[PDB]
Amino acid sequence: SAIIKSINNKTSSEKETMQLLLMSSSILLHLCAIISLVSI
Amino acid sequence: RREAIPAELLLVKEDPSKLPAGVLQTREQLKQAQRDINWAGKREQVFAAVAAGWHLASFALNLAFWGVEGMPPDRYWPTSPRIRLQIRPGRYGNMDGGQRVYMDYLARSEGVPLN
Amino acid sequence: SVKTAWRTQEVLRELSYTQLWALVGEGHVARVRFYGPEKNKVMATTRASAPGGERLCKVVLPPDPELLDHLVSNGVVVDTGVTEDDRLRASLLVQMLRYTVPFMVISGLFWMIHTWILDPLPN
Amino acid sequence: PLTRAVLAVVRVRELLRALLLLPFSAVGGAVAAWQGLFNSQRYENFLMSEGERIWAWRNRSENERWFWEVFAWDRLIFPILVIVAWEYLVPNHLVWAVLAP
Amino acid sequence: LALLTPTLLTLTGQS
Amino acid sequence: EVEPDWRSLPAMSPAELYAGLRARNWTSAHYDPAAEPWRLQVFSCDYKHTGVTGWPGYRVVVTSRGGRRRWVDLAEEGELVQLTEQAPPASPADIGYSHVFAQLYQAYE
Amino acid sequence: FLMQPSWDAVTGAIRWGLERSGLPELRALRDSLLPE
Amino acid sequence: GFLVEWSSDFITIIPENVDIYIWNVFSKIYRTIPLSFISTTLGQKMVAFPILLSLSHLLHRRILYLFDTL
Repeated sequence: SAIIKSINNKTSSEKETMQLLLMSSSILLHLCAIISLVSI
Repeated sequence: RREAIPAELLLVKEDPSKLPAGVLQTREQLKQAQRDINWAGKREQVFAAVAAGWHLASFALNLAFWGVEGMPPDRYWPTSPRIRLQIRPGRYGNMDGGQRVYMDYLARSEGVPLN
Repeated sequence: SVKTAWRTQEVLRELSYTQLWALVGEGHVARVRFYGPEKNKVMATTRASAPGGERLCKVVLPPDPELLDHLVSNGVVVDTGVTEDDRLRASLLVQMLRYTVPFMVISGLFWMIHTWILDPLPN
Repeated sequence: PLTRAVLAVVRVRELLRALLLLPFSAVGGAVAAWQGLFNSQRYENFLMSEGERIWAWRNRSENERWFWEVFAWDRLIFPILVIVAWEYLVPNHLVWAVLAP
Repeated sequence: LALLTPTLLTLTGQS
Repeated sequence: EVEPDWRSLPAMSPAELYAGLRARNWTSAHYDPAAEPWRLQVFSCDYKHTGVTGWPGYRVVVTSRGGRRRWVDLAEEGELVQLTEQAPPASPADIGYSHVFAQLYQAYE
Repeated sequence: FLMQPSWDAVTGAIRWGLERSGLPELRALRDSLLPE
Repeated sequence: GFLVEWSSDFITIIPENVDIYIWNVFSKIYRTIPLSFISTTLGQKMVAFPILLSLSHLLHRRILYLFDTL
């Protein structure tokens, strides 16, 4: 609740761009972590 | 045997006009309050229902496909990832006693219960 | 001048800190929205009566405790970029994220058992 | 008179028993209709016409197919994003802005 | 995540 | 009192509530004894943890002389101040419920 | 529980369900203590 | 026993049947993403349709390629 409300409050359809950016970058972080680990 | 109580010793007695200004609620008001009570009653259920209906619609769409009938073959996406990724064995790690175990893996993948 | 140029792609003008003061004094600024990660930037929308009509200006605010009284004294309407409607959509999104995992696992199971038995390869 | 009275009772209770399951049989009949549409010869004719349409479209769209499959991300959007993102982080040095990239 | 970090750094109270 | 319908109810900015509360606080430099009465109902949420749609902070329902109602959303305790404090926060955007509670406490002196 | 599904919830639920229906498992305990 | 497996290559011991099965299941799971994405994001309002189409396509292909690289 607090995460999403904060990115809504601070910065039309701009809230949707910011929310999609947030979700996308989070999933990509987890995937990159897993792959880099399994590459040893 | 019972006792009796005067029915004027059991009821309150006051006429609304002896009240402060805005204490008496009109019908206009009192109806809006009932509307809010109902909406607050159904709010959370409604919202969870919508958020699950989204996923259910997606799952029904994925159900409608059912397979490949209607999809032609594609040459950028064969069905075996080794063709696409250019993977093949080398010179080491290849024992002559391996094919045996290979087979049983195969036998367990195709469902053959013999093993 | 305005008379010797082509109209091009409405954007935000820029006031420094001072014509903002004079403008909100003369009663011309009509609404103000605060923004900036440190809450020191203003987007001010003027009113028709001003010289130049309704425009959208940008101002940078360096701490001044007289600002709020000045604004609220001259009928200005402050604002926050959030309506219950928007918060209520954020709640919906959080709920979808809550549900996404069980639906994902039941879809995975269903497709495993579908591929495995009830629609295999033909031979 | 008596046996037809017992039959009238079983008929009324059959009315009730038929109506209590009416949503279930309604969904069942809708499913039967649904899966009945998709084994005709008409659906086969549709599938074959769609096959021809796909064949025609695939013979006219080879450049765009290669663009969207092999070129769009890997050689147009990924390097731009990578360079812009690297230069967003990475302080305003020279070893970091130009030489290490 | 470095674009949104000034935004998400209010949940901690800093700038 | 029953929770209103926050969707179909007009809103007010926190700075407007702050100024309107200063104008009714006889110990402030902005007093005026010609102010019309206000009825404030301060709501806190109870379905915060059990159910979607819960909100943080406080919500004020201001009813006025016209019989009409508006509401203010005081999430976000703005900047910590004591109750015996009379000074705005350098930015109309740092008004939370700490300043509002300061004004409510000082008005009843 | 439908509004916030959790794994702890389903564990507690199946435990309560065993309590109602199949805690007499500890009666099958005594019934299989017959041969022991 | 266990040593003939523990001492050999692993892509030659495992058949291709299982790779095809994994790929089929994955493909079937994630094939409804373009239509889902499109129908979600669509509620000078029509300058955004080509970009939503582009994003749907690129996103689907990225998921397939991440399976590939893993």
